[PDB]
Amino acid sequence: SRYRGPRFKKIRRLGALPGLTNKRPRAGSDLRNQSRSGKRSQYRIRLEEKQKLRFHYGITERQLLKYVRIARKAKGSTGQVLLQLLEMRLDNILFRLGMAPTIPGARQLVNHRHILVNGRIVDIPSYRCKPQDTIMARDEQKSIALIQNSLDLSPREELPKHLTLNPFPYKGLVNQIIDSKWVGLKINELLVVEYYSRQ
Amino acid sequence: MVKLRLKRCGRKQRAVYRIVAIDVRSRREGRDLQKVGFYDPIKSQTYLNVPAILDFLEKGAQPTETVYDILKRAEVFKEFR
Amino acid sequence: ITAYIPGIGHNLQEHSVVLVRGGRVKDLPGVRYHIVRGTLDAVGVKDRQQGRSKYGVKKPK
Amino acid sequence: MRSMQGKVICATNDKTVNVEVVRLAPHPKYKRRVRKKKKYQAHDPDNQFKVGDWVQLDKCRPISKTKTFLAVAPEGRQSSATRP
RNA sequence: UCUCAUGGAGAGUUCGAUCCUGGCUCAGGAUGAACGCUGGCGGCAUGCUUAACACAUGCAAGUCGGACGGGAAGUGGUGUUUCCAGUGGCGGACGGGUGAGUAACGCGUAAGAACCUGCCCUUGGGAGGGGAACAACAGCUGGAAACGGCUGCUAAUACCCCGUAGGCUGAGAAGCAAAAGGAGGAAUCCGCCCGAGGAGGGGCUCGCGUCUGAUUAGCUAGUUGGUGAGGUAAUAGCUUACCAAGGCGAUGAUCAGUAGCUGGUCCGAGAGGAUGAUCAGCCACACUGGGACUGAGACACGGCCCAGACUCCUACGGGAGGCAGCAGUGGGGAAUUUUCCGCAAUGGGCGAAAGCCUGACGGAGCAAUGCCGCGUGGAGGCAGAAGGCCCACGGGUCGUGAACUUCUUUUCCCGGAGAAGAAGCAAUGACGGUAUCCGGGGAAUAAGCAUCGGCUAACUCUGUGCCAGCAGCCGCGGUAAGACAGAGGAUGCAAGCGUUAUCCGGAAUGAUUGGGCGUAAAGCGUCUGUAGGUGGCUUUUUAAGUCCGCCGUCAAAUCCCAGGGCUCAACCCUGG
Ligand SMILES: [Mg+2]
Ligand SMILES: [Mg+2]
Ligand SMILES: [Mg+2]
Ligand SMILES: [Mg+2]
Ligand SMILES: [Mg+2]
Ligand SMILES: [Mg+2]
Ligand SMILES: [Mg+2]
Ligand SMILES: [Mg+2]
Ligand SMILES: [Mg+2]
Ligand SMILES: [Mg+2]
Ligand SMILES: [Mg+2]
Ligand SMILES: [Mg+2]
Ligand SMILES: [Mg+2]
Ligand SMILES: [Mg+2]
Ligand SMILES: [Mg+2]
Ligand SMILES: [Mg+2]
Ligand SMILES: [Mg+2]
Ligand SMILES: [Mg+2]
Ligand SMILES: [Mg+2]
Ligand SMILES: [Mg+2]
Ligand SMILES: [Mg+2]
Ligand SMILES: [Mg+2]
Ligand SMILES: [Mg+2]
Ligand SMILES: [Mg+2]
Ligand SMILES: [Mg+2]
Ligand SMILES: [Mg+2]
Ligand SMILES: [Mg+2]
Ligand SMILES: [Mg+2]
Ligand SMILES: [Mg+2]
Ligand SMILES: [Mg+2]
Repeated sequence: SRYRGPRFKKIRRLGALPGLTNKRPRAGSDLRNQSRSGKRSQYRIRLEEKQKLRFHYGITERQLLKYVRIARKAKGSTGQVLLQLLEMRLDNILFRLGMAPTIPGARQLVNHRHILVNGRIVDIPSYRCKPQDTIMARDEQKSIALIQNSLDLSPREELPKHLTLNPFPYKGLVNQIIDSKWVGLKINELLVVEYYSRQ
Repeated sequence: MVKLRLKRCGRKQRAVYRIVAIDVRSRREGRDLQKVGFYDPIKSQTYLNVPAILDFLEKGAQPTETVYDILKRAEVFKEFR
Repeated sequence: ITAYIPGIGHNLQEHSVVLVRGGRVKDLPGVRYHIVRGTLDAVGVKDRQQGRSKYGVKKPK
Repeated sequence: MRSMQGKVICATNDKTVNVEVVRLAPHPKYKRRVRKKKKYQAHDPDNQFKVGDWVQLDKCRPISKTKTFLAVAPEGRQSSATRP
């Protein structure tokens, strides 16, 4: 139920994924293989747009396809409502705040009981955090060090408007609902809906 | 005979009952005609609408052992007679 | 009825118990059934790695 | 509306009159109103009815096998013979 | 510039080529699933669709001694007391299981009149006086056994009569009808008899809806209708005698075949199609058939009688039994589970009470059967090397992948702590030292399956040479195979992946919505006309259809919206 594989192997072919890792590829390997690939089919273009969501969030098709049903039930902009469910995931929120260098790295912190929400432990990376929800670490120096090391050993990216940070607890807070234009990944959401038109 | 008892409906090892008036010979999950309460031991919450319950007790409805205890903690018997 | 022997090589002979499934072979008129390899008496295909579940063959180790 | 009218054909039997009832109802697949027919048996102890007459039916306790109605006069009619 | 609308995708194949028409095939989703390869945990559910085939063993309905007589045990063979074979009372018609039969008031929905109803509730009046029996028991006696036979004794909330009556019969006069006592410092509760009501439950009738076939067209004779005499809790040819000749049907009678129905489940843009597992309600059946007793209630799964088939015991004279109850065995079949714990909770029966019983139910165990959720490591990794494959022989790819360095421990191992569920002062927990929490150790315990000719995302090399073989369709292979097999690599899924089977969709391919009949399949050879369908204009009547406003109902669960609770989800709950 997890990738556990190389990531540059897909980034050469797929696109760009700041969520997975801020590192970049090295080599434009060969002009030969680019001549081998050449053009792309329309189904492939809709396919590759879907795969970007499978990596940027660390999600399965079964887990993803469930969210598609919730968006279809929700009225208006089913493509936008989809990202409202993915961006509100706990694994993304702990990442966009900057408490981990990678979303897989953040998923590990959630799994080993290092974070609590509103005074209670949460052992689910797929937890949907509502507006006005507090996110704090535990009291152990091990837990405090991992988040403290993430906020200290490298520069910090500018945060959104819908997220804050109190450096005295090293915590965060969700203000309101995201806008579709504040996604952390260049997306064409309409193509994704066109892919799941059959299902 | 009409009787005031409670049926089970919930998850395994998490009992969540509801009070209801039905015939005795009918099974536990029998056809209902008036639901007149809700109860669980874990959370210990109770709505227990009194105007419907008194309608049956006047007509000869006999509570069970625990439903008698639930109504005993309430003051319905003093207004019933 | 009559069935088809998929795969390469087989040990079946008269008075043997097989297990039949669906599927027809267009090239052979009249044949409308396939047997399962890796069953009561039909053994898996020898020296087969790719598409190994469709013939009832243990994984090498 | 409530009860069923009908024509009183085949009134030969004693203290009884066969009655033909007609109704219209839409077809469920195609939604067209079709004229269906169904017969009944009623009783007139006075024998005040004969073939060619218009009669109304009422529910009552059963008198015999298949005869479970009572013949009465019609309530709402539109004779209106030669009105201005 | 409002709002509504969250919803309809195609592709290949006839030809030398094109436009059409028309079939076949595929991409989707689902399953009571099965098989193949593989396999870490947890949560909620599910688990004989076939032989309604036959069944070893154990259990699944008992209870009251505060209804009665006797008997046994114990004690200080003395009082209290404990146990019960029998008489008597209630329950054994609920609950559980199974869909064989059933095409019709069986089911669903919506109404009715000619009825019953123990236990519960409410209410008006009563219980006076006598007698006779069968059990048990005692004696004798027949049997291999199961079970008896005879002779005598005995109690009762068991039996019988008399007396009384707000009831029954009848036009009336008149005639008839009951009861039981038990416990007790005596207030006095549990009960009994008659009568009138309430609720629930059940019986009966009716409107509407309720599969296929016309190469089944005539069917019925107690059959349709009445009277009289019957009969049922009650209406009814429910039964019978006589009389009348009606009754059903080509809008499908009758006959034949199929099938449990429904809430709902799956698919679908919708209209609608298919379907009736788990859950819930009704009906029906209980080895195959028939019949009745008992009771308020049955024509009774674990009750009785008879016949038939089968199985078991036998001392051969004669007896016993019905898992379509739980678990389990044999057999059939591709295929579906422990001969488990407990009445702690829920519910049911008996009892004044204490308490007894409850294979219902609540739990555990087996299975990846399904749905949901979390892992099988994160970060960094300069340069270079071994190794696999490919090459235009320079290199490229596998590949930041690995090695290596640090960090963490869901899970794993060790050691402690430890519930809620219990309602009822306290005690009362099958599950269970279960969930859950704390501490220590340490990347340590964990990824595979299919595909890579086009539909269809993903490619080369070697080997083979119309061979071996692939394939859902078109079709590939005959010496440079992107279609076979192997290798490397890639793509798509993921503790699952694929194959097969079944239903829907795609399929506008039965075209109400939504097709066509000049030549592609399709206008009777033609005309007259019955039933049937439709029908010019104008003014009125009625309000059946139709439209609007209110009332009742279509259970709950499920679906839809909102809210809440399990660390999230599935899922559970509240409200609408
Ligand atoms: Mg999963
Ligand atoms: Mg051609
Ligand atoms: Mg069966
Ligand atoms: Mg008593
Ligand atoms: Mg006894
Ligand atoms: Mg009784
Ligand atoms: Mg008398
Ligand atoms: Mg008859
Ligand atoms: Mg008559
Ligand atoms: Mg059947
Ligand atoms: Mg359609
Ligand atoms: Mg049998
Ligand atoms: Mg019985
Ligand atoms: Mg039995
Ligand atoms: Mg069984
Ligand atoms: Mg119990
Ligand atoms: Mg109980
Ligand atoms: Mg027992
Ligand atoms: Mg399997
Ligand atoms: Mg790594
Ligand atoms: Mg392609
Ligand atoms: Mg193949
Ligand atoms: Mg070659
Ligand atoms: Mg190949
Ligand atoms: Mg169609
Ligand atoms: Mg056509
Ligand atoms: Mg022609
Ligand atoms: Mg033609
Ligand atoms: Mg004509
Ligand atoms: Mg409902």
